[PDB]
Amino acid sequence: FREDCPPDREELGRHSWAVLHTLAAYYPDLPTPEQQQDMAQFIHLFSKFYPAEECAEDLRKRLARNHPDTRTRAAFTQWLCHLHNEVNRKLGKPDFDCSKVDERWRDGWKDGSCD
Amino acid sequence: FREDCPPDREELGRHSWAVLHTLAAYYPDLPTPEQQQDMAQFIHLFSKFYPAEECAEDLRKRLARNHPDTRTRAAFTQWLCHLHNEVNRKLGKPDFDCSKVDERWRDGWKDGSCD
Ligand SMILES: Cc1cc2nc3c(=O)[nH]c(=O)nc-3n(C[C@H](O)[C@H](O)[C@H](O)COP(=O)(O)OP(=O)(O)OC[C@H]3O[C@@H](n4cnc5c(N)ncnc54)[C@H](O)[C@@H]3O)c2cc1C
Ligand SMILES: Cc1cc2nc3c(=O)[nH]c(=O)nc-3n(C[C@H](O)[C@H](O)[C@H](O)COP(=O)(O)OP(=O)(O)OC[C@H]3O[C@@H](n4cnc5c(N)ncnc54)[C@H](O)[C@@H]3O)c2cc1C
Ligand code: NA
Ligand code: NA
Repeated sequence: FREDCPPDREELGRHSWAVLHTLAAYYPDLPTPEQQQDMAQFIHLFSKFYPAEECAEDLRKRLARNHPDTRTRAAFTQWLCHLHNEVNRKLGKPDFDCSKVDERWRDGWKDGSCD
Repeated sequence: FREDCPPDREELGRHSWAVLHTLAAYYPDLPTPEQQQDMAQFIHLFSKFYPAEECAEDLRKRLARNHPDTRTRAAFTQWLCHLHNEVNRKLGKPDFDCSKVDERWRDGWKDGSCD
């Protein structure tokens, strides 16, 4: 009932993916070498500080197995979608369809249901 | 009505402050020099990538005037609260009472209304 309270593991995850997917959606289609490096470092630093040491450590192992592809907006948005799907799978959640990431996180559904 | 849609400026801000205030709340009381540097860089990289170039640029100017104090959890949580209050003030919102940051973003209100 109270709005207004510290977020739990789930509520923080939901905020975090919204922040992550949204930053990804507006990342350049042709980023400079510096921007590519800055985004890889950003994702790295995010995994260092994400609290709940059960979620961050799993995440750092996952990122060690699978480095952020920050080459282009296309590559980075799909990479992040596939990353997020590994966590969905681990938690018994269904795969999100990565072809929809632009509609979900930038443009809105092509049927206009976000209008 | 649809849940489920790309976040607007306001919804993204609300997610972003929740992510920022929550990362701050669990930052060490005695962070290593490396962690202090990693958090300052984290905040910097966040302002580089925050989308909507009207909000990010204002933010980068604000951070140029006012460097993240990442010395301790106490210092960093209060600094971030004061940062957020500058944005509240700019938008005609009232000041949030920074003594409440722990209750709001870590522990819950001492009256137990988050229980
Ligand atoms: C980096 C990270 C690591 C985490 N690790 C763990 C963990 O180890 N264990 C744990 O219990 N929880 C972890 N969480 C929390 C967890 O992933 C969820 O956020 C939480 O369980 C709530 O799930 P949900 O059903 O609300 O949807 P979420 O998984 O929060 O997703 C939010 C929304 O994003 C959209 N979406 C779903 N998948 C994708 C995708 N692949 N690409 C783009 N958009 C998508 C859907 O619209 C969905 O409603 C983590 C969260 C973060 C951001
Ligand atoms: C880095 C950043 C920069 C932004 N810059 C702009 C901008 O230039 N122009 C613009 O129109 N919008 C900007 N926004 C969006 C804006 O700050 C708000 O997020 C949005 O207007 C929604 O406001 P709100 O009333 O939902 O509460 P928000 O400001 O989103 O706050 C969310 C919650 O945090 C708590 N809170 C409020 N203040 C503090 C505090 N000082 N310390 C700790 N907790 C607090 C309150 O419980 C509040 O309900 C920015 C957001 C981010 C994160
Ligand atoms: Na998930
Ligand atoms: Na604000």
